Amino acid sequence: STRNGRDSEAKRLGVKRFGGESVLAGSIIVRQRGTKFHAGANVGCGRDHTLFAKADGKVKFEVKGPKNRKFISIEAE
Amino acid sequence: MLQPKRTKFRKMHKGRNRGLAQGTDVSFGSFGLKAVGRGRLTARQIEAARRAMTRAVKRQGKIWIRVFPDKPITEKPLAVRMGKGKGNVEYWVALIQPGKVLYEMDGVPEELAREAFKLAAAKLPIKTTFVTKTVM
Amino acid sequence: MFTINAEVRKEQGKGASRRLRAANKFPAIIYGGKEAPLAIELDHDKVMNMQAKAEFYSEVLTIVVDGKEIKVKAQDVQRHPYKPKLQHIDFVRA
Amino acid sequence: DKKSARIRRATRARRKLQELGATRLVVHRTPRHIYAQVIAPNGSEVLVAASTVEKAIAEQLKYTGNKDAAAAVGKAVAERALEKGIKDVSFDRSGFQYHGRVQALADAAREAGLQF
Amino acid sequence: AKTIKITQTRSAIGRLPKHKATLLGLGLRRIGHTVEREDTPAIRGMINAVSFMVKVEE
RNA sequence: CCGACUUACCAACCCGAUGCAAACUGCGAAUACCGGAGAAUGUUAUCACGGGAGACACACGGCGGGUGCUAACGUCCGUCGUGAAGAGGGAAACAACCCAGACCGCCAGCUAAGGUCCCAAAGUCAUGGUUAAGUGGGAAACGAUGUGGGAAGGCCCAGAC
RNA sequence: UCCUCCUAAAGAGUAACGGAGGAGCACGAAGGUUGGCUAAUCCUGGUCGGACAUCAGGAGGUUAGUGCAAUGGCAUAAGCC
RNA sequence: GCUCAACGGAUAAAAGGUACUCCGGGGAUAACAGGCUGAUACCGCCCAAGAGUUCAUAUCGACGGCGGUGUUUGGCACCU
RNA sequence: UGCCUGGCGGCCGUAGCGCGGUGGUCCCACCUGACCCCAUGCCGAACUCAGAAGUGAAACGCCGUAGCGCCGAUGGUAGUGUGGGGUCUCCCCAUGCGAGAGUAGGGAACUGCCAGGCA
Ligand SMILES: [Mg+2]
Ligand SMILES: [Mg+2]
Ligand SMILES: [Mg+2]
Ligand SMILES: [Mg+2]
Ligand SMILES: [Mg+2]
Ligand SMILES: [Mg+2]
Ligand SMILES: [Mg+2]
Ligand SMILES: [Mg+2]
Ligand SMILES: [Mg+2]
Ligand SMILES: [Mg+2]
Ligand SMILES: [Mg+2]
Ligand SMILES: [Mg+2]
Ligand SMILES: [Mg+2]
Ligand SMILES: [Mg+2]
Ligand SMILES: [Mg+2]
Ligand SMILES: [Mg+2]
Ligand SMILES: [Mg+2]
Ligand SMILES: [Mg+2]
Ligand SMILES: [Mg+2]
Ligand SMILES: [Mg+2]
Repeated sequence: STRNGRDSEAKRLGVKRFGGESVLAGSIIVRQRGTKFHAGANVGCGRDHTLFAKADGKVKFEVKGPKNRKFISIEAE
Repeated sequence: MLQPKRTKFRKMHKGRNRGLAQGTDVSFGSFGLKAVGRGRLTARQIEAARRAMTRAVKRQGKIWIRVFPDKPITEKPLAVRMGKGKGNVEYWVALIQPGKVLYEMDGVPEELAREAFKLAAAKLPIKTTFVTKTVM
Repeated sequence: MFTINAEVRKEQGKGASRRLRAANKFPAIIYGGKEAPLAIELDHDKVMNMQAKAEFYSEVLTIVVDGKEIKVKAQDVQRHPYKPKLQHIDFVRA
Repeated sequence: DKKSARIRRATRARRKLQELGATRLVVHRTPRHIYAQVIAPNGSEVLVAASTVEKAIAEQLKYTGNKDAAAAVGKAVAERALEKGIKDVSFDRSGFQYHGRVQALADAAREAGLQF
Repeated sequence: AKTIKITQTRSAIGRLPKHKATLLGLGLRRIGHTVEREDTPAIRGMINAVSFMVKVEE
């Protein structure tokens, strides 16, 4: 009772371009909080761990790695 | 009266009670009191139904209680309007689904347990039945 | 010693098994590793009574499917949550 | 493990050259021999490899596994690589400190036309 | 190849917005309306989606 | 003094078994959403720019919930439907529930929900069972040789109740 | 007014005087880069020294750590020199 | 250069009494009564530890459970 | 062409842990010495240099082993989209999707490009 009723604005995170979509260079793919999806081929990683395209093509999600970590990669097709 | 000590969160959502129970077998003991209905069964109806059957078997035999409340149920006071915060916790209930084996006991002849479990089933809101250990 | 008659199941699923269990029959399967599993249907009242014997879970039973006899052992069982009934019996090809 | 620490010492440097897509010249060093091979950006197939275990290199060398022997194989890998048209490589380290035999392995190869 | 006849037997008053578009895809307009469509794994997927309003004399 | 004998005791960590969790997850659907291709259907149903508005008091019902007492024709959200702004038939009467969306006329026919003994249109219809209570045509724990069906069990013509 | 989790119904968003906690800063290194390193907690042995200081081996493995609340993350360390 | 923190910030600059009161509106919103609900209250029942010298049910009845009426204190704000 | 050893990957526990055995011609590891290039918030222990006396003990690779880790059916169960129904704070019917846990079982990897030794 009382001493509550506070919350913050939703940050609108999540995947913006799902698999198989054609992106242009520099377009945000996922907005993250940690690094849930790591940077694969032809994608970057901003200071918020935002994954952005680096050369236009089709997005592709992968599970490469000894630790089974999700990698987002782009094929220039 | 059964009640958790040092629980993570003081007040809990109401939630719903759908499905069939998990502990449907007599494992620790030999004869059990299996629930047939549905509905929350509080912490005083457990002790009131326990004394009734640790006394109908004198004091001999083992008795197992296979439920625990761990669910705080609040209650708004009297003459208080609605809103202005969730009410304070008053008692603890254990959600029961049809199939839960509530009590079981061992070390007694069957006809003594079948009567002791009858004097405990009269203190419980939900319907109950007498079930016996099976080979599986 | 118990010999139980059974028949193969024409259709399988959820609505095709609750349809059986409303006709006093319940499904069961026989699997033995090196052979294809055999899903069968069999009566309820004739096997719920016979399971009351403690020996049902210790000896090598016999199932008569399409004339031939299969020697099996009761591996597992599923019971109704609050009724003296059955839902499934797992038979291993002993 | 004295080798698992080294293999995880060079992982960050190794995995950047996979991301850059640049041909790398990995180096392996032992208390007796020293190897050096050129590995394509693919990372699964090699192009040029020179080492101190070959009879055509160790036969005119006093002792394999010292600075002047490293300069003998650093010269070799640079001639083979330039012969097939590879000129722009990057130097891997494999966890060895760039101070001793590896430095002379890199310095000699650098002096023979290789660019890194 | 072989055409298929679909007739609507129920109203589309309170149906979900997805079942109102499926009728538009099939081309049915009112109760008792009959249309002759081409048989196809995509057309037969329309019928299954609204297989409580339409009745097919295949 | 060391502990030297002891204790009808409490008891952490682990081991086997049994449960619970919106703020637990070594698992994990159905749907929903995003993108690509392809038929068919729809008077472009889509988007962009411009002229004119109204509206920002919503209600009930189904499903997922928070609050409440899993109380309210209570209150706050998500999605669908209806009323608002929709007449007609049904639920006796009954904005919201079920069927169904009225351009006009006809002393023409077929149906939906719901019904066919009279009020009041249509089966005092056909075959087989159940109920003796006016149950049908309000309500629980619990109690009982009411009655139909089913699988077994015990004793019994060396004679059972 | 701002931040974090749940309610929020597995894309985004989503209310109540619903359930729980925080902020109005810090840092000239606590930033850049290069080189190097791996924790908690238990066992044994040991001088003061004890259940817990420091030392040596073993298990364990990130159950530690992150300037500050919570969530996501982190070994190629985003943790420690 | 602003706890313009009432934090999209009415002024650089601001508290109260009115039962002596007044105007425009609202059953969009309270007091009375009605309405829906029945937490609470009143009435009844179920199991029976026990009291009753013996003896649970002559009379009461613990720890618990299930309902009825719409008589109380309330909840909601549908009518005025 | 086969066997063994070294480097770099694909692949990620059916691939890892434990237990037993086995390998030194070459490769590898331990190893000798340290004034020197270089380093210890002390210590050549680690890093580094100069080499070969010795060993395969430790480590590593290889072979066997299920004692763990791990993978995992078929059948049934739960849940759920759409449409109906009930004595509708919970369920049933038609139809489509269909887990989790568990059972039978599988299992101590597979593979590519180079460079050495041996046959
Ligand atoms: Mg407004
Ligand atoms: Mg509003
Ligand atoms: Mg609203
Ligand atoms: Mg309302
Ligand atoms: Mg109407
Ligand atoms: Mg009427
Ligand atoms: Mg019209
Ligand atoms: Mg008539
Ligand atoms: Mg009546
Ligand atoms: Mg969301
Ligand atoms: Mg959603
Ligand atoms: Mg920092
Ligand atoms: Mg670094
Ligand atoms: Mg840093
Ligand atoms: Mg404001
Ligand atoms: Mg203002
Ligand atoms: Mg006066
Ligand atoms: Mg006035
Ligand atoms: Mg009003
Ligand atoms: Mg209102």
